[PDB]
Amino acid sequence: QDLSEALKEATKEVHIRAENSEFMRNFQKGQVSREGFKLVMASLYHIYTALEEEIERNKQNPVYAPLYFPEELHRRAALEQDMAFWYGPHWQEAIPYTPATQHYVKRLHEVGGTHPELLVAHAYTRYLGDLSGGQVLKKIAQKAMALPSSGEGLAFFTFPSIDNPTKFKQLYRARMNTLEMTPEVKHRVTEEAKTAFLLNIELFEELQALLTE
Ligand code: HEM
Repeated sequence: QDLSEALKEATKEVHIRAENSEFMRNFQKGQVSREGFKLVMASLYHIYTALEEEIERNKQNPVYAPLYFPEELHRRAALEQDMAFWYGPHWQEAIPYTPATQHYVKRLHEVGGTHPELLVAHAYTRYLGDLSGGQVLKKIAQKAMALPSSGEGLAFFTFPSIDNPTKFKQLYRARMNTLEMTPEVKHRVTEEAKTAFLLNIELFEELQALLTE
């Protein structure tokens, strides 16, 4: 079975659970406030910073290199622009770093440092979702919070180097199917992608609790 298919199949159930997290339900209904959106985007700042450090560390390693797409995909610079927008010029010392965020970062550094054959699972889980449900969320966010079509405060959701997300995802899936693959790597990559989904779910549960507290 091709990796791209194995990953879709492995993560389709936990996807359902993630897209139905209370924080995401509320977001999809349009009940997302500046407070909640700041907390999530700050958390993503730390998450993508770690992920993309680890991508940089492993950019020439063949277990990842075919998916090395900084210009098209990487989010840290976008998130920096969003953090300055939402939190102002001293955002670096204002932004929160929640425990669930720390836990996600920790696993990212474990994977990138010790299990880099699994890094594809973490890239898959975040980037392909940003090009899918993230595009739906971006539109809801604009409407709910009165964010301008010019893009300020939603740089994260904007991919100026991708003309067509549908086509890019197809290319990405096909490239995933070029990685060197054995039954062990395939089993473990799919497992790690389920873990990646759970780390996201836990983050959303945490952020919802922080907002409700
Ligand atoms: C309200 C929240 C969300 C909605 C509405 C949403 C919606 C979607 C939709 C319609 C697709 C299919 C795209 C296609 O076939 O090209 C998709 C795929 C994906 N989503 Fe989400 N999603 C949401 C949350 C999540 C979250 C929390 C994650 C992970 C953190 C995630 C990760 C993915 C991934 C990795 C894919 C690609 C699946 C594949 O083709 O193998 N999504 N999502």
